[PDB]
Amino acid sequence: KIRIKLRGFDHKTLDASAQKIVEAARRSGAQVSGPIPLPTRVRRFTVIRGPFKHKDSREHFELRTHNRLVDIINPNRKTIEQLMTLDLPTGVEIEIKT
Amino acid sequence: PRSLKKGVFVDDHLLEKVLELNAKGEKRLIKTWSRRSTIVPEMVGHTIAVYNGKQHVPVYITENMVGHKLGEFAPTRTYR
Amino acid sequence: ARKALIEKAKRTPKFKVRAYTRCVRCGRARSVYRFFGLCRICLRELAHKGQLPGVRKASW
Amino acid sequence: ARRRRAEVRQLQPDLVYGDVLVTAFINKIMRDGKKNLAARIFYDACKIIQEKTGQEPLKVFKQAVENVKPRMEVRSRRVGGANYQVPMEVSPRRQQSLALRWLVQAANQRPERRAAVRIAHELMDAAEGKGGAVKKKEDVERMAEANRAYAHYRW
Amino acid sequence: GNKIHPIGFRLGITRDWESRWYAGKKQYRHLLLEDQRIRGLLEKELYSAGLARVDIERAADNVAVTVHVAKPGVVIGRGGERIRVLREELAKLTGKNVALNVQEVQNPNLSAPLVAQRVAEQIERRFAVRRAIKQAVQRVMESGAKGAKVIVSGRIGGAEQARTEWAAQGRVPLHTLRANIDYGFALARTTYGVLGVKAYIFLGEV
Amino acid sequence: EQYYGTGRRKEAVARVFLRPGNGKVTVNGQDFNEYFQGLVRAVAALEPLRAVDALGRFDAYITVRGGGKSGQIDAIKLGIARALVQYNPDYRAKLKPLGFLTRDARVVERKKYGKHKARRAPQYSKR
Amino acid sequence: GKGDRRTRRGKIWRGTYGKYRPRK
RNA sequence: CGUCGUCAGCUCGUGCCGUGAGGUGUUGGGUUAAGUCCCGCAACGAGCGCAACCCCCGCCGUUAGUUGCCAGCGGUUCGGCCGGGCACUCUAACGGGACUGCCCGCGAAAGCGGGAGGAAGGAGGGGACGACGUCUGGUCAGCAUGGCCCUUACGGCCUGGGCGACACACGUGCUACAAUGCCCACUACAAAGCGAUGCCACCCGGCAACGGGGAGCUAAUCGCAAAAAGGUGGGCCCAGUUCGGAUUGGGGUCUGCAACCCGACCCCAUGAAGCCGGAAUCGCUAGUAAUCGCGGAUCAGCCAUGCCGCGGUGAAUACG
Ligand SMILES: [K+]
Ligand SMILES: [K+]
Ligand SMILES: [K+]
Ligand SMILES: [K+]
Ligand SMILES: [K+]
Ligand SMILES: [K+]
Ligand SMILES: [Mg+2]
Ligand SMILES: [Mg+2]
Ligand SMILES: [Mg+2]
Ligand SMILES: [Mg+2]
Ligand SMILES: [Mg+2]
Ligand SMILES: [Mg+2]
Ligand SMILES: [Mg+2]
Ligand SMILES: [Mg+2]
Ligand SMILES: [Mg+2]
Ligand SMILES: [Mg+2]
Ligand SMILES: [Mg+2]
Ligand SMILES: [Mg+2]
Ligand SMILES: [Mg+2]
Ligand SMILES: [Mg+2]
Ligand SMILES: [Mg+2]
Ligand SMILES: [Mg+2]
Ligand SMILES: [Mg+2]
Ligand SMILES: [Mg+2]
Ligand SMILES: [Mg+2]
Ligand SMILES: [Mg+2]
Ligand SMILES: [Mg+2]
Ligand SMILES: [Mg+2]
Ligand SMILES: [Mg+2]
Ligand SMILES: [Mg+2]
Ligand SMILES: [Mg+2]
Ligand SMILES: [Mg+2]
Ligand SMILES: [Mg+2]
Ligand SMILES: [Mg+2]
Ligand SMILES: [Mg+2]
Ligand SMILES: [Mg+2]
Ligand SMILES: [Mg+2]
Ligand SMILES: [Zn+2]
Repeated sequence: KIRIKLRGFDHKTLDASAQKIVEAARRSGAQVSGPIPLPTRVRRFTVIRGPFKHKDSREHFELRTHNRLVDIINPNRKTIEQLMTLDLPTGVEIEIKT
Repeated sequence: PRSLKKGVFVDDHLLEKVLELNAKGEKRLIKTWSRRSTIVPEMVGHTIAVYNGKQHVPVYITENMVGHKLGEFAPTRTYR
Repeated sequence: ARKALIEKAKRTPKFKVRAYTRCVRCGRARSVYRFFGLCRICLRELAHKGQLPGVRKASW
Repeated sequence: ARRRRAEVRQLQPDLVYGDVLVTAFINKIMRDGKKNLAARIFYDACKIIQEKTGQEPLKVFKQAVENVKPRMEVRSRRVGGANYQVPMEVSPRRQQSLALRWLVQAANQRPERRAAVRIAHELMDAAEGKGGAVKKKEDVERMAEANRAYAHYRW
Repeated sequence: GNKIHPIGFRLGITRDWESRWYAGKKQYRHLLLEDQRIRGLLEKELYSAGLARVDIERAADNVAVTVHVAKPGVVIGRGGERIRVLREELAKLTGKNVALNVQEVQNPNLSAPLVAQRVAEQIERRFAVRRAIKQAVQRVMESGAKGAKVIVSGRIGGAEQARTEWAAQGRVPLHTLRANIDYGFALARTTYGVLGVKAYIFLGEV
Repeated sequence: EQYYGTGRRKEAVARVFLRPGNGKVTVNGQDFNEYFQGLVRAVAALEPLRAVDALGRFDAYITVRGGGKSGQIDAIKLGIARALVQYNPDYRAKLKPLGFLTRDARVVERKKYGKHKARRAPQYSKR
Repeated sequence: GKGDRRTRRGKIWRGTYGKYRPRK
């Protein structure tokens, strides 16, 4: 039972490298709570296109933070093997507890 | 409906300068750039020249003036 | 952004209040977003260049 | 409407009399989109048409709408020199739109202190040939026919 | 006076970001000012090498920095001393202490950032604007590409009246998302003023 | 035994479980006329039944969350219509005309810039 | 209405709380 | 970057016509939201543009269960509270589906009218996207840059004032003039967002602003939080009023070194004009207008009634 949370800006750099920390746990541990979605935290920036006046133009910019869960029931010491240090995501950050 | 709180403010440039003029007399004239300082008892009688952003105005101080800020007697804008 | 004014960077402003933000890239005072340190203009330019990670053109 | 012919909207029949015409009137009474408050009003007033009349409110309502419908109205049209008020038939749909718009209008001109009363009395007074609305309808009809001299501007 | 930056308009598809590292509302503005100071001194040095781009990746106190150039033998130095003083600028700047790489460009004539940088230099040396442009397009259009286009601003030839010279071939469907159109803007500080140079290269569709 | 059709409207989701019985409808616990009432509209949500001629045959446990009551009133119009389909599918041939099966796509249009409310544009003088 | 500082709507609109619009 | 203008356009290559500028093509008939497509044609094709490829919203399926449910069984301080389970809602990722395919009619064709099936048709609804060019358009006070000018000052630091001045005039808006209303109480349905010297549960003092204490929260797990209009009950009874909250007096809270000039906020008192606005004039074609409240950016605080967003309720009318 290890709480897992995967955050990122890319919906593939997570959704994908979130199965590596599941398959590499399907055969070395429990069944895992699979990969759990979780709502996104979209931060918007609305700015004026032109550098001077013309305040009715704007153009929008969002920076959405996607989230993932997982959760490996049964703190399998045999799963900690495949995992530990074997992945490929560069634009990701992990937060995990027991 | 004015306010300040529980710790009335006054700039110490004169807070003590003024009280010192009491330690040995009263003196004549004063020059401040703190129109933001409240007026307190020990100032009455004195004559302070507050700056109106351009000059130092001779502001005589009376009992019925305590509590007010000095700026309130040194008008900044010149009109008609 | 006059130079003698980019003096802002002063951990010693004398009074936390006088501590105003400026554009990290241009010195622009107004419209300086906090999540980027950039101003409203720079933010759009760079986002266009792709240098602002995650930052994308939002439409809905 | 430059391109099409603009089809007409269909309205969900009344949640009571199961009549569309009623909903139309309800919407004219509506204001700021408060359709609930709007609906109430027509209903309370709808009740007040009884215990004042042994007749069904709907029959009263539907016949008021009828006496307020204008069969002729005068429309403008410049013909070199100025504008000539040209009389002409009123389409079956505008008649209805006008009739209802007028009722709510006259109704709200009444002195009765509360809404439902006003719609109620205007409904009634209208049903028997009198009231603000019918007046309007007759001023209009009188306008047309008072300009028979410009009838040859058909259109 | 319109048109979305062809890159920014595609960041989602047929085009990935330069700096691709994650951060939080407290780090982000910091891990950013950095990349800028990076590309900052990075670009004022590797100029002659001809840098068509500068990627960046992070995981924690680690930074990729896959510098894309066409003349690597300029970032290497005498057998390999350049890359030394350089990775010295890295740690002395970003105390994060991180790697560094180099990626050669397979034909610096399919990377607008250069095609444009080229014309810019030619212009800065008093070349013939309408000719350079005319050629550059031909060069780009010659080594592959399904279309291309170059655009120089005004003061063309120290002219007192600013103008704008054209030139473009093949296709350059700026309105198509699945375009994949590299874009590069080259400046051009000259004696009389400044000239902007944009370059568009259409490298296949889907 | 049981029947269940979802149903949505203007961002409102309604769970509608029809179960043979009297016909007393529940909504988030409260009685039908307890979650509504005061809303001349409501009565329409149960129109699906009236059409097929149900009412006296089905009871109904309903869940409702998201948006506003008149919206919910409509999502429920689908539940009681979709669930009423699982029961007898020969009913679809009676709700098609009435359109109770049609989801209402009509939704709030995005607030655009330069404008005050998506379409309502600011006013100008020109003098 | 929304302009009356001493009313419910007055406080809602002005986004504040107080005697006339208690924080529950 | 604004602008005609999301307008249906602007061109090219070769051929053909013309001494030539140029023309044909791009004209014409049909059709379309469209130089959209069809047919015709000394033209045959092509580029920029239109459309499509992207995002959101409608229906469905797959994959996944610290968010949902007696759907379903058992416990219940009867709160999804606990066991429990992922059917449902939902969350976010992939994919399905609409093409005039499908049926009758008109048609040379494109396509037009109508129906059936379907959650949805015929561009389903809303965005991103805006050609060759125009206006010596806007910005050298965002930034960049040629020339020009100042270099004990046209540079620099600071304290204070000013940008907040007021006989007047205009624009954009806010709140209204009220009974389809205002007030008080009670009771109910939302979406999108933000939160570490941050949002602040709950508790105590205060009429209150707020102060003291303090749980939880790296935040589908806690907080901002109340949604408001609505529903129910009571009050007011047509009055410049229980309409309307300007102005002014007094007391006080709070941020900040400091609120005179010049902050917001609470409470008492005051309680203005305004009875729906001349000539004239603006927006909007559907979930739109109208109406109701909610969040955020900037930010110590705030002069936001502004701006960029969210959802509730929900019209009229378009002959032409
Ligand atoms: K306008
Ligand atoms: K109002
Ligand atoms: K034609
Ligand atoms: K569409
Ligand atoms: K010009
Ligand atoms: K009026
Ligand atoms: Mg400068
Ligand atoms: Mg400040
Ligand atoms: Mg700033
Ligand atoms: Mg020279
Ligand atoms: Mg709205
Ligand atoms: Mg009042
Ligand atoms: Mg009030
Ligand atoms: Mg404009
Ligand atoms: Mg168009
Ligand atoms: Mg010839
Ligand atoms: Mg030609
Ligand atoms: Mg030709
Ligand atoms: Mg021609
Ligand atoms: Mg022609
Ligand atoms: Mg075309
Ligand atoms: Mg499904
Ligand atoms: Mg056909
Ligand atoms: Mg035929
Ligand atoms: Mg397009
Ligand atoms: Mg000019
Ligand atoms: Mg000018
Ligand atoms: Mg000003
Ligand atoms: Mg005005
Ligand atoms: Mg208390
Ligand atoms: Mg009452
Ligand atoms: Mg009053
Ligand atoms: Mg009155
Ligand atoms: Mg207007
Ligand atoms: Mg703020
Ligand atoms: Mg103010
Ligand atoms: Mg607000
Ligand atoms: Zn800047």
